[PDB]
Amino acid sequence: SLIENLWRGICIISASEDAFSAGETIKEKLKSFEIPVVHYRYKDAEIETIWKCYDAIVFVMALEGATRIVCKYAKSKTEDPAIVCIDDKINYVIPLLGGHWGANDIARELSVILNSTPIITKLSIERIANILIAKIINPENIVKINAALLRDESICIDGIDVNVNFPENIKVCSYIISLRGDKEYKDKIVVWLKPLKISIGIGSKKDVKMEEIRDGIYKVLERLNLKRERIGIIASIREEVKKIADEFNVRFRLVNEEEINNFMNPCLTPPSKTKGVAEISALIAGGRNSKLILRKIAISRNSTIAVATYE
Amino acid sequence: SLIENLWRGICIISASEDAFSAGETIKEKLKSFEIPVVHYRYKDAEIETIWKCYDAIVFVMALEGATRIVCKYAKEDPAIVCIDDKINYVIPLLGGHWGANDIARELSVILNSTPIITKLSIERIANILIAKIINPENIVKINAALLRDESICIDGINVNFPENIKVCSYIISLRDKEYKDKIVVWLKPLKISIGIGSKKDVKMEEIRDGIYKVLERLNLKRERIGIIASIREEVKKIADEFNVRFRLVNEEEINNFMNPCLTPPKGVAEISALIAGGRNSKLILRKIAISRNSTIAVATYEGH
Repeated sequence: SLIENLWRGICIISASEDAFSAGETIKEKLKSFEIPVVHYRYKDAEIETIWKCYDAIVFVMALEGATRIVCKYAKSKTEDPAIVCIDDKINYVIPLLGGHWGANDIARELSVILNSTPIITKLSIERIANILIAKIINPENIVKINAALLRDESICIDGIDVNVNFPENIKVCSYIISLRGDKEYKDKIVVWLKPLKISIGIGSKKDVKMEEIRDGIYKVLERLNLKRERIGIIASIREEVKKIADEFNVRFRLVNEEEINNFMNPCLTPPSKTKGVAEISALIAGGRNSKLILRKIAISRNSTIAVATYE
Repeated sequence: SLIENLWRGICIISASEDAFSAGETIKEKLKSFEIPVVHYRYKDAEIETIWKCYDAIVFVMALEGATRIVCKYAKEDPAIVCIDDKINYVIPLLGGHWGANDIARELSVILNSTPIITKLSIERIANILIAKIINPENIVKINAALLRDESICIDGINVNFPENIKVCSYIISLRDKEYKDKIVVWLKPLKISIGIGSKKDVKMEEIRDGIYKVLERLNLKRERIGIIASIREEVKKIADEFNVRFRLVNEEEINNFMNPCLTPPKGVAEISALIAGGRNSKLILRKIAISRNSTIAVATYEGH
């Protein structure tokens, strides 16, 4: 479900007291389905930065105020988060932005999770790249491929090696999105994607629960549609997790506190008002320019997991 | 109802074909209730001007389109509502304050649709009372009061006005009198210019009641009629019955006349009322049918 594919998570922003309480309810229900989720009071919210760090935003407030905020920031049809508005009784789920790339499905799925009513009234290469966890290497053909994506034309994605569930035009053509290195397509228009490897960060209590951690890593590969081979590094503050890295036959990075205490990235999950090791290990192990791919998820009370790019 | 009190009418603006088809269906329903209504295509629409000319705007399109538009223009704003091209929902987008919620509810009844629900200005109350504000230095504070939802008095008036309005520390006066320790905005009630569009064989009778039905609608009695105007000289017989001045308007005057708030294509009722209303007349009641032979419109009487 599209809602589980929101790997950098959903940000809920409320602006009153009733809203705040709706937003907590919505938040607890998302956690249930392992959807990464952060709730901000609008007082604490830097929307400008939130807009670039989550895959979706739920405003819990009167529609009128949500549109105000949306209009300040809606700039990129190809890159904006999907936006929905939910009243403070959770009567409705109204998509406000991104009906072209998935908001209507998010609204529908969200209203199932919440037992609410959805009020309904395509893709880019950027979004397909993010989904495939890949880097665009010749963006000079991005303009053309987007135009065709809208027209729901037949595009081909070459050199996939998982099964991924794309709309029907995508055939797995005049337009090729290719992850293959060693093929060439006469008479086609091609965007080459470089598949990126991933850096997995583990946060653990001193009593490393190996099995938990190992199943969590598999859960994460299933979630992201990835083979073992895509892992470039595993990272933790607990040396024991190195044993986990050996099983996967990948490098391990032991991350120390000076390193954690001295690290900043605007996208990080904030501390529970009610630390931060998974996300931060992942990012530091990922290298310079590493970007968060999967916002911290629980495996259980002593274990968290997060994924960033391995640069 | 609220929607019967949008005297300047409702502008329906659609962007696509199936949308337009929908706009026509809503248009015809609003005609049934004597709600002045005009339908423009997004291409034809000069939203800028429309925005100053109508009491509400109904966008028939996806929410995402309406809000894009609404965001360009939201600057004395019309109630805005968004209706999907199947008329499943009526969604207020703007004016949630000045009544956009009741409009959507009442619009959704009329249209068997479902309304999606999620204070005054002095300017607004003057328009309601068809009256002019004479001491605009007290606009700012009386508005901030209105917004603080304080109770405000209106003196020299019945009109359906929230519960705060008592007919206080704040006074709106239509008397001529004085108020010590009160904050006061004075209103001078205007008289009206009534314009009649008629076919050559004036059907007198249907013209007579249209005027009465207009006076109810505006919460006025005759004393408020400054003048009646038509291109048909026989309407003068009706002006005498009210004992008010008649103004016979000729076709040159009609051809010379321009005003951006006119109902689009002829146009006799509105143009007559404005012409007879005087320099700077403003439209109050947008053109309404009485039959296919007869129409009426109302503007402010700025004459002697």
